[PDB]
Amino acid sequence: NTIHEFKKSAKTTLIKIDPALKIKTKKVNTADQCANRCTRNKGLPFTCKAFVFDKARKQCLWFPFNSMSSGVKKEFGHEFDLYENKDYIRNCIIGKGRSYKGTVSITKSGIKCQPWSSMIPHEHSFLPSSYRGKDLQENYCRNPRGEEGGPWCFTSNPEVRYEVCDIPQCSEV
Amino acid sequence: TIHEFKKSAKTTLIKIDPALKIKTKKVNTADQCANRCTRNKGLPFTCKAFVFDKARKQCLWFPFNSMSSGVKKEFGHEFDLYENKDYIRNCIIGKGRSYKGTVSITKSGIKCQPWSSMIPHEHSFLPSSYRGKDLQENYCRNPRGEEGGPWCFTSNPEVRYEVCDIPQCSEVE
Ligand SMILES: O=S(=O)(O)CCN1CCN(CCS(=O)(=O)O)CC1
Repeated sequence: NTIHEFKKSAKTTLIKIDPALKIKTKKVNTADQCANRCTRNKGLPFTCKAFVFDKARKQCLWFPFNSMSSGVKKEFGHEFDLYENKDYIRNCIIGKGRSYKGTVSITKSGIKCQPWSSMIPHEHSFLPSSYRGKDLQENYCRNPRGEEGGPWCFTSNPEVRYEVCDIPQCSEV
Repeated sequence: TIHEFKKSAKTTLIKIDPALKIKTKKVNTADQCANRCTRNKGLPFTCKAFVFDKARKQCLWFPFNSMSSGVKKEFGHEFDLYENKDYIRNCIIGKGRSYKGTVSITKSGIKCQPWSSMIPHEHSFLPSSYRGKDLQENYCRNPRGEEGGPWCFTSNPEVRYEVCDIPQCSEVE
């Protein structure tokens, strides 16, 4: 059961503008079944980078792309959950990590990040709705304003309002 | 939980900068170290790797891994090193000579053949012949820095070798 290993985006599927891109689909019972097949990459004629479970039609849709790939866009739908393979979500930072979309959620000193959508312990104005494009989801380390310190988060320790996270640069010689 | 880690058998790490934090604890199994590192519970840093001492049943948790500047990868028969996949670069620089991630599927979805196996395909890309290149398991690798990036011998007898689909670090914003 590998489903917990993916980055989940609720109420979301992906559509390919480029008709060339390939998809595979199958009627299934549960989302973990899609996860298993993606992780194993069994019986797919491509590298699985993401999948969607359609809870209304009970289908898996496996993709050789994710939400950040060229030629694909997100689509809203209550019936869909998107699961993106973390092996295809860049896990290092470019520049100050404005564009970081990885799932690290602990600060440099080991403190669990507070969720962006929560005002507890720390009341703040970094609401996801104020920062579209910046992926202020769950409690992920992010740098929505492109500040010199790199990705950071509000902290679950009431005594520490915010702290930077310790995410490595992709390339710095 | 232990599967979220890349395992290097018979290996440990040693710091050269004595300001790097470490935490140790006598435990029962390596699985218990993985759990504590995943939960990041009671560690005053971001856990990026751990070593299990099988002879002492001790966990050593680290805020570094083998690619961190100033740590020494060392042989030791009683040690196994486990590195958190979130901290092993999952994109390629240049042609990907330095790629050390755990992707093991080709671009057309085929499971890689182990570098140690000669079945279905016989070859001279042995670990011993390529020290430092991490030709372990069936990981996509680029030991000679060839054009298409990391690749592998394929488990399909019809396809000797094929590149994998590891993204360039420059592919996304
Ligand atoms: O806490 S407040 O809501 O008042 C202000 C939010 N805030 C401004 C100061 N920084 C430093 C950037 S970084 O060093 O963390 O990258 C991010 C956190």
